[PDB]
Order: sequence, then C-alpha cells, then structure tokens
Amino acid sequence: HWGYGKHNGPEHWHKDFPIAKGERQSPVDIDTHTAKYDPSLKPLSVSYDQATSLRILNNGHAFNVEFDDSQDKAVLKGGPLDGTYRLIQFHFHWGSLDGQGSEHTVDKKKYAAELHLVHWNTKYGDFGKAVQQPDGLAVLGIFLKVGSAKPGLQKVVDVLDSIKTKGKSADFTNFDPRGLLPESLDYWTYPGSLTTPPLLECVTWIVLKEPISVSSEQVLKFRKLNFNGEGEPEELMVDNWRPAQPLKNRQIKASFK
Ligand SMILES: O=C1Nc2c(Cl)cccc2S(=O)(=O)N1
Ligand SMILES: O=C1Nc2c(Cl)cccc2S(=O)(=O)N1
Ligand SMILES: [Zn+2]
Repeated sequence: HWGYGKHNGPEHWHKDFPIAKGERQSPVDIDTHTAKYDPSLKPLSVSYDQATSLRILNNGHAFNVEFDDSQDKAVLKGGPLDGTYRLIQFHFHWGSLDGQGSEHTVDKKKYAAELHLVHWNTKYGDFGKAVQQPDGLAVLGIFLKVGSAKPGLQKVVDVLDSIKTKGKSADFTNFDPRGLLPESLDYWTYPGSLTTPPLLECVTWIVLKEPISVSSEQVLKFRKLNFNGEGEPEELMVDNWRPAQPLKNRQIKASFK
C-alpha cells in the first residue's frame, strides 16, 4: 500500500496511480517573482463562524479533523472560486526536522509543516462526486514555521495522544478553525491535484502567503504520532509530505502586489 517509506513513497506512487505523472499535479514550488498579480482576483471569503467539528482520525497518513458538511456551515467562497465550497476536513503535513515538512515551497523554501483546509464544491452534491471534477475541491493551504506557539492549535495537539496509531479516532467537537488562520488572506492560486493517492486533478489550490507560527513543542507532538496500527512495530508519523512536482503548462497567480 502507498505511503512515505523508501519502498512505497512518492517515487513509487505512479505505478498504482499513473496520474502521478499528470499535467496538473501538486504540490509545486511557488516562484514568487514569476507569479503574476491578477487584479481581477477577489478577496477570499472564509466563513467559519458556524463550523461544526465532529471527530479527529489518524488515517495512517496524517490526522484529519472532520466537520459536518451536510449543510452550508463553514464555507469558502470568493478569490478564484465560482460558487460555494464546504469545509469537510483539515489535516497537516510535517517533517522529522524543522527544516522540512511542507508540500508547497516558496522560492524553494520548505516550511516545517503545512495545513490543508479541504472544501468541496456544493454544485456536485457530495465530496465523492466533487473529486471527479476539475473544479471539485478548493484547498486552503497555510504554512507553519516554528517560533511562538499558536494558541488555537493547542486543542488539536492535546488530543493526539488519544489517536496515536492508524485507525484510532476521538470525539473532537466545538473546535474553531478560525484559530488556525494568519492575519492576512493574501494568497497564490493555481490548478492542481490531491497530494496523496488517488492524486485526482480536482483542486483549486489557494496557498496563503503569510505563515502561522507554532512552537517547537507543538510540532514535536505531531512527530509522536504513528503511521502503524496498534500492536504493530512503531514507525513515527514524520515526513508525510510529497515533494514539489513539475509546474508544466500552468501559471501561479497572486492576489497581491
Ligand atoms: O531558500 C531556499 N530554502 C531551501 C529549503 Cl528550506 C530546503 C531545501 C532547499 C532550499 S533552497 O536552498 O533551494 N533555497
Ligand atoms: O494529502 C492530501 N490528501 C487529500 C485528499 Cl486524500 C483529499 C482531499 C485533499 C487532500 S490534500 O490534497 O489537501 N492533501
Ligand atoms: Zn494535504
């Protein structure tokens, strides 16, 4: 099964998922000098006030905080998007060391981690239908650097002990994802894909320019999670990131000068 090890990692994924070598794969390096300001891009609208978190799951690849997406409660609109996209889950990718972990890079710089807030286009009715469409998902990507703690992350950090191993879940209600956002919503955007199998080319990527700061202790706790199930040999959940993929025939657009 695919993963992040030497014998099942990103360089192997194309054998089961040939779209891994496709025309709009993610992540990519964001070359800040080549991204063009697009004055027709609108401000992002992030409307998370009525978000209903439900559960946190270790799925063997990351941990996902899942939301009730059966109504328009937490939605992303505006920016490059047409229509309304509903928040379904968020998760992170992170490194074994503070010098790596993000999937997107900025002028080849790797951040310590990257947050993905995953939303699906309500015109397709459900997430499974949306991933079959070129405009089915919008993923809001936020970089994490190590410095001061992020207060709004701590409730996530403190439940990770209860979902150490693959397949474990825990109740995770009343979590407010607004506490994970930076001050500015300036962003880069481009068309891409899921960054794990099935690698479907269904994502409008919206990557915020401003990172959030998390503490060394917060990210150290991410690194105590396990890829393995309970009662299996312990393999720390670290370096669960895909490296940058060829940009090919795409342009990255900036919302800001
Ligand atoms: O600014 C840069 N940051 C890097 C990081 Cl964070 C990791 C690897 C390579 C680079 S880089 O040297 O290409 N230039
Ligand atoms: O690793 C990732 N896997 C995803 C899956 Cl499986 C579903 C949707 C969005 C993502 S993601 O591209 O945001 N990052
Ligand atoms: Zn992701």
